Amino acid sequence: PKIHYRKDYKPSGFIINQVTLNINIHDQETIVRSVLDMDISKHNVGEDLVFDGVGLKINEISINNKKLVEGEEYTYDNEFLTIFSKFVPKSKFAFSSEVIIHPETNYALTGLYKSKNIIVSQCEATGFRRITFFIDRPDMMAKYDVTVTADKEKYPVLLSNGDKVNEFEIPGGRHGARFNDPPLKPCYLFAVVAGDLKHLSATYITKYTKKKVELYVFSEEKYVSKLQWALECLKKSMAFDEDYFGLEYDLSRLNLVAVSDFNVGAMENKGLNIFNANSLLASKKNSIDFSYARILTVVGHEYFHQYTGNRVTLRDWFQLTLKEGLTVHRENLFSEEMTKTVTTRLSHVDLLRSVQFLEDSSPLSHPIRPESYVSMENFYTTTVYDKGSEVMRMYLTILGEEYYKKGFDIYIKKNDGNTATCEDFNYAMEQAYKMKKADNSANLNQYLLWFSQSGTPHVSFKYNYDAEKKQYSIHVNQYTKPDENQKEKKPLFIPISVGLINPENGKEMISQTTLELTKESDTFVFNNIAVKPIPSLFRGFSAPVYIEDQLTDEERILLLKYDSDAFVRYNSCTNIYMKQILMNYNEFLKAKNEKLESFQLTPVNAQFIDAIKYLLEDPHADAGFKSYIVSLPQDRYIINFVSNLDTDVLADTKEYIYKQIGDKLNDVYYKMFKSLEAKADDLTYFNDESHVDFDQMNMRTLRNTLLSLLSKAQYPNILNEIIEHSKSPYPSNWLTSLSVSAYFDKYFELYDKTYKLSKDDELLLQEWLKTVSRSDRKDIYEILKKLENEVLKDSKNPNDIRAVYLPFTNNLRRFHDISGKGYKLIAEVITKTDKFNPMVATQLCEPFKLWNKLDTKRQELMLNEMNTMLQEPQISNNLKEYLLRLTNK
Ligand SMILES: CC(C)(O)C(=O)N[C@@H](C(=O)NO)c1ccc(-c2cc(F)c(F)c(F)c2)cc1
Ligand SMILES: [Mg+2]
Ligand SMILES: [Mg+2]
Ligand SMILES: [Mg+2]
Ligand SMILES: [Mg+2]
Ligand SMILES: [Mg+2]
Ligand SMILES: [Zn+2]
Repeated sequence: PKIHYRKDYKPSGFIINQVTLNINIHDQETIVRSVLDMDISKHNVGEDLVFDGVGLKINEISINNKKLVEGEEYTYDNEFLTIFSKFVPKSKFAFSSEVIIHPETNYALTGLYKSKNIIVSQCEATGFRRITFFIDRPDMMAKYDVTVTADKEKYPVLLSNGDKVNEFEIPGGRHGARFNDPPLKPCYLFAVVAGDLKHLSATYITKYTKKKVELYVFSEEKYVSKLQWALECLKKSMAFDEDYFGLEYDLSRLNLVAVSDFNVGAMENKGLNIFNANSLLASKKNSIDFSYARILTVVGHEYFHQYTGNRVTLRDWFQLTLKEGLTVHRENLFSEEMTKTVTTRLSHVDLLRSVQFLEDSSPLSHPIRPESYVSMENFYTTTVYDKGSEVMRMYLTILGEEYYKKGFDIYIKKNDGNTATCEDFNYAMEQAYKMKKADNSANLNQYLLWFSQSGTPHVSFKYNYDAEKKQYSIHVNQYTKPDENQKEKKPLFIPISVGLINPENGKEMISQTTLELTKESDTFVFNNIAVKPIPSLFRGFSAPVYIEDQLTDEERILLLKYDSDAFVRYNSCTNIYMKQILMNYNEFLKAKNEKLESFQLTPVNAQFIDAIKYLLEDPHADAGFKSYIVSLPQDRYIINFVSNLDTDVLADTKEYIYKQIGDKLNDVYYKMFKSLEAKADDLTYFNDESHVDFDQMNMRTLRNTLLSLLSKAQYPNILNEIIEHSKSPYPSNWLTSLSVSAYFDKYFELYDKTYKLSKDDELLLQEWLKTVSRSDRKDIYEILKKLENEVLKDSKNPNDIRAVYLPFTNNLRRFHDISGKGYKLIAEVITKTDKFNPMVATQLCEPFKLWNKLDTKRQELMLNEMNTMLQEPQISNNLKEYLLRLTNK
């Protein structure tokens, strides 16, 4: 297995200037003819001409219209086409080929494939070589002239990149369309779509050049009524890039296409963005509330790539975070501005500190710019995306909005139309840094360590107040644990957004301040501080670190009630919960280990419970924020703080804490559940697919969170409310009614009721599957077998497989059954899926990422299943390399 190394980058000895394709789709095969107009580069040293080409059936290959002969002049091993150098011209030449591929049976969903009745491509990262021969790497920029032909009745809509410059009829009921795309692009941005697509369209007029842009959103005919929100989101995305960054769309048309079978969320092919249907299609009758934020962020994300990824592209794949981290950051700015809810930023932090922090303390830990790879299909990680986004966001925190925008424009103007590297972005930010500091000696050299250093920094604090001097000191320390990528970890440039809260009146004591920690430790002193403050640390979550605030629970309660920053309030609550969890966990663990017949548990802090009540009863407080404060931290956040975590003991710990708080607040919860109904479930705009109210959706989140707490608590007669909830028109509500009925004898009645409501919409049925999968049922293993036999069957749709199994793996008590039967079940699914879709098989490995953090018995059980999977003779390259890294083999 070849290992590619970042330091080994070298430009190709060849140039591809023009790609001319004819893609002829037939019933049993697709014929791809390609002419490459090529040249010899200045780096050429007379090497063989080697093309990437995977799984291609060669009809012929030619150079300058002379047919080449296998064996004497070229070899092909189903991976690399080698033309021996004595037959390679020494000046401009044409290479041509005709190959046969088979999209109908391409169940790995890479290259050219068939999703239901739509022919569709997915070429990032190295999938273009599955369509035709190429030097398949993003620095090989070329012009593209693409003709597609197909049966007209089956495939009336034909799409590719660029302008449609001809449409024509063909004998035998066929037709063709020619697309010319003159701007240079890398081959991973090529795309083609053919199908019986229906659409919605609009015209957007750009802000400055006043150019008309045609916007088209496409789906199969059955779901065309679910396209309107995506179209609205596209218009919003275009306006945000104009308003915040001054950036306008450059092309005459932008197409968005939904397909049912897709490995990820969506893909930014130039002018032809292709989406998992679950990230483009929604309607209020057939989608849960989460769909609306998902579509907004994914449409936005693919649109923002037109600059950060498409117009400025990548020199090589080790620069992936340059487009993905930066585009996620742009997506998050956009989403925060559109939703106008503090929970948007909180949701991103919550994902980072659970899923990404787990990755970064796992054997899979890597920097956002790795040093090596074997499989590109495994490279697309929450580290590269979400830690990358936080590294991109930290520049905005350091520079402020005005100077950030200045540096960003420098990046765009200098690199537009070219490949780029992470250093090009740091350089642009550094220019803005020198301007902000008014110091041409200032630099961001240390900042580059965010790209090369793996692991999560730990930042800890000590404080001093001198009441006579009115002098306050914050002593800060940073530490990153050594790992397999760096034995010695260097201090990073850590920006710490801080406030100082006056504990007597809750007011700010200083102006906005961002401490620049550049050493292993530093002391920040503040004069004229009239009273001892409570510090508000890492406001907005200003660096991707473990925060150790060294605050008392009394101080954290004051921040939770009175601080101005949503994250610090949320984090103070998180930290209070974590202290309680660790304490009760150890108490339960000791009672288990010592086989005690009686023992004590330390109760939940009464003043903390009072503060939760205070915030819940505040009419002016935010409903989304309220739903966070009544929820314990995620299990995958908790596990970063416990060695040899016994999942049963943790489940007992959470159960005790939830019961402690509910024993005091359940009447409050019930009162709010009833009083929130009017606004949360208001039907005024139910039939307006353009009207989306994120505050109202957060009210439903709060109601459904409270109903869950009350149902688990067996609150008197709460089953009455569950049954009435099941009659709500909103799928978020009636699906919640299914999950919370798990604790009652009506569960299977609601199972059948909600199945009937879901089964005729493909995406709604997948949401139903997820709801069943995560149901807190003692008979969940029997229920999953029922799902397999009656609904899932042998579907190869990744959305179906992921819906049935991934939510269940988050069932702390049942997935981690001490028998190991949950580990066995998911391992069987991974191996089955690996036969046809290695990338999705590796996604299904997610539960195993924490294997070496569990108690020694569960470590052994997980390791056995992972070694069993590794022994499968037919294991894919993707899955083998992933499990070898994960098991430290
Ligand atoms: C899940 C998330 C982050 O929401 C998302 O959808 N991310 C997008 C994105 O980055 N869009 O811009 C994306 C697009 C394509 C791939 C990909 C697909 C393949 F078939 C490959 F073989 C491969 F190597 C990579 C991976 C992620
Ligand atoms: Mg083949
Ligand atoms: Mg505008
Ligand atoms: Mg996102
Ligand atoms: Mg289906
Ligand atoms: Mg290792
Ligand atoms: Zn992306």
